[PDB]
Amino acid sequence: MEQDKILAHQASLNTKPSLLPPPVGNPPPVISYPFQITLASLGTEDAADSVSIASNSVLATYTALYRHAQLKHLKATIHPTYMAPKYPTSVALVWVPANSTATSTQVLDTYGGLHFCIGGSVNSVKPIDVEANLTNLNPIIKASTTFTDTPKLLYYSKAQATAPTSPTCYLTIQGQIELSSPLLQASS
Amino acid sequence: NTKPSLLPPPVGNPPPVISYPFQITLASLGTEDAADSVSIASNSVLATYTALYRHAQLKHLKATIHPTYMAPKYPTSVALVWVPANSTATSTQVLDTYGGLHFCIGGSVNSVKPIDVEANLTNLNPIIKASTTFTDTPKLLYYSKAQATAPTSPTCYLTIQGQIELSSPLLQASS
Amino acid sequence: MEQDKILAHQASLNTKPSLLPPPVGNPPPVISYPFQITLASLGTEDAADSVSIASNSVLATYTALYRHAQLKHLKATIHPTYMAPKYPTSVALVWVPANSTATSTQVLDTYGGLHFCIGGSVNSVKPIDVEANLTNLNPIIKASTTFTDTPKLLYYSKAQATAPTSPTCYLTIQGQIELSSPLLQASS
Amino acid sequence: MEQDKILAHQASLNTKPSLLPPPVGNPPPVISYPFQITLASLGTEDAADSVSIASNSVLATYTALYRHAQLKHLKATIHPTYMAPKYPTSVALVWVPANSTATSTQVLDTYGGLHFCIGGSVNSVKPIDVEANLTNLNPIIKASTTFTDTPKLLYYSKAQATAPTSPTCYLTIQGQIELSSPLLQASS
Amino acid sequence: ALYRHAQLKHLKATIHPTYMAPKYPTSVALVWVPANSTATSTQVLDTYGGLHFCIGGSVNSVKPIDVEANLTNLNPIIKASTTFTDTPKLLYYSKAQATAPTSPTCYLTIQGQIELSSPLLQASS
RNA sequence: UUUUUUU
RNA sequence: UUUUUUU
RNA sequence: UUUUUUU
RNA sequence: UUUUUUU
Repeated sequence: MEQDKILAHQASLNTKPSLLPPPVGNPPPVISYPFQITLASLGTEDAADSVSIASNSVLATYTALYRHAQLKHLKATIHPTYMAPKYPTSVALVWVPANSTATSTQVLDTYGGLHFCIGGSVNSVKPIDVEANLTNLNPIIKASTTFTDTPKLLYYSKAQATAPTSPTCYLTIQGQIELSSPLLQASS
Repeated sequence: NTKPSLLPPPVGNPPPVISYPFQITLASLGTEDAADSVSIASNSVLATYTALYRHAQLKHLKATIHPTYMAPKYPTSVALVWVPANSTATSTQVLDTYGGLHFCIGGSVNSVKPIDVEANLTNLNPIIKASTTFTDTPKLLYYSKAQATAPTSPTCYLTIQGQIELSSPLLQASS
Repeated sequence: MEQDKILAHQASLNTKPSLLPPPVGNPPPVISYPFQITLASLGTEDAADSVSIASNSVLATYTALYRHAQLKHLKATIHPTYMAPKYPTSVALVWVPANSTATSTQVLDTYGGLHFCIGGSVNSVKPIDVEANLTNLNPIIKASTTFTDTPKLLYYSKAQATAPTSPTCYLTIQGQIELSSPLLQASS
Repeated sequence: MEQDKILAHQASLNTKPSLLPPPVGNPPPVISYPFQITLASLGTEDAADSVSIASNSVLATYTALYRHAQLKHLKATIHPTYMAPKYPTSVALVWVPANSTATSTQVLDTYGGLHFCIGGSVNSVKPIDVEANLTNLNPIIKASTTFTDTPKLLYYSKAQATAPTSPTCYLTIQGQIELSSPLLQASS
Repeated sequence: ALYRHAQLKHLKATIHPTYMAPKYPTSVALVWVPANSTATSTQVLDTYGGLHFCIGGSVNSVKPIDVEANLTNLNPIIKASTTFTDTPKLLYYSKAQATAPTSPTCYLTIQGQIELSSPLLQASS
């Protein structure tokens, strides 16, 4: 009962993959820094964008001094303004890993995508919070290694045809970022 | 300082894992000389299966040479070796690489049985998709020399087969 | 007693980040190899460059054979020549992580940056060393992935208006690199 | 801390899916019947086909008298003939569930696909068996219910340009089928 | 600016010579004193720890000259809930050649490490 | 096969 | 609210 | 909501 | 071989 296959063996050796060795040399001191950044003023014209938290100019002014930066908490917030009652505005948003191929115009076609109606007399003008789940999305936005699954926020907003001249709401992100390992930069 | 980067602790239950099988024909050999290098992690076919997930790891992986009805009359040489993708060895240096194999397919007795060459996934990085990009994933180098007066049909086929473990859905749109 | 905010929940699922599986078997042996590489001949004309240690052609001839390379010690040295005393040369240098945005003209605005006067009369003594602090720079220049903060050397040099035809000094780097896990290469 | 969603409930009732109730009325007698069917005579011209075991005319002459038919064992066999030594022939085949979209020309692009070289002086003219895995493929080719994953055999064969006039090999399938539950048919 | 508490861990002044120092020797004198000291730049040598150097001229091109600040004689806390009177103050005096160069003969810098804590709310604009 | 990796 | 301070 | 399924 | 009989 012979088999119809010949097995050829490629000689092996002891060679393995590797990353970063352990700290055991005094785990570096970590500081936590708070932030609130206004990403957009909506309601005067349609708008749509994708914000990669790890590439954000403003947040980068804090992480530029360190080699490691990890989000402790993160959320987006929509704050209705004095123009929301008379000019209802649509705002849709969803949080996805940065390597997702989803675009701002496909929020409702993405699992978890939300769409809100801001303003409208009968409506409520209470602000809305949408937390980013840092157990699904990778919170390490800066490290020795480059990660591809950090938080990316997608948002779309539709304004009234006959729009106001002042925004109906502000979209901001807020959280705290753990910083460590000074990265030598110039002071000039 | 000295704080490069590791991961935060797995919160709860680890995500479910599924295995998807595959077999791909890389080349039809014996009608003309051939030589190529195939980086598994960059393969178009595999990419369609991993596109929906965040983590993809090879479970088993091997190359197989399948002699055809033209091998008996047209002996063909096939050489191949598995190396990490960052190796700079080229397809024409298989026998100058530790573990490189060169086979004679057809013409002589017993030379028409198919041949398997497993990739050692403890010597090559099996993770082809994760939170970061790796540089040492499997790369197959192959070289083939055909008879001067070659046939019009291939003397053998080179395929690779295995299974990929997929996990952690990557949010995408339905559109 | 009533809060002024609305919480919206983005539907979640079990999806986590990931890297390398646990290390299986015996770890491979490590060896340290000493080296000294000449990076530049200075003094015949103004010069300024930035050298990324991880992508240096010469050092790569040592790391080409392995998968993991880690610096144990690393320093830069300025060796003066017999032409330095007649043609004093300014040489300034600093070590920074590769992802630092500092430039050769900002050495003195960067921690650890030094500006020297080579020759002129003096500064012919036991060549000047400028050690790299491996706790502020990632010493691993080769592994399963590429790192962003490996050593980068910045240097700036000003030569005399009426310059010599032979260099007034040489800039080299010296150190020891730990190598492990052979990488299959051809022996041709 | 109010939520931004209203939950509406659709009234339910006790309604469930269902199939076939248990036997408890005397499990029907089962008989096992053997078969060997020649599917093709290869080597005189290229050939390619897909054979759905549940639709096979010949096997159906046995199952036509019953309501339930289940394969106990099943395999394909290639038997080289007196013309194989001088006329090497290629035969490729693979077993897949009937609902697979794979076609006869894609055997080697399907997990498990095999390709053999039959004949050739230096070769062997020993017959070859390729068992169908009845734990992966659904063995019930006939029942009260129609199943979509029963065994389907795909095969491709390439013959010599200057071919023989008699086949170089025969492809057959053989096994045993468990039959039960007489299905009333006419005897005329 | 981003924090409420700042304390110096190490602090020093350094004089880095340039290629012009050897042809144009420069006198440089410096001393560290608490901010509430009444000493002036012309009294460096009459103050404890004050040093007067000759930069270039031929020599003094070696590994830049450091002058460490003693944090037990100077208050290292430069930022807290209140303002302090004795934080570090650096005094320096320099005499150049009568016929001076058009490029500097040396640079004076300060280097150190500062301990920061208690974030201070600032705008991110 | 140009077999000494998986402790 | 743009909620992770009061051990 | 036009809530009486998940024993 | 087209191997599932000899409990």
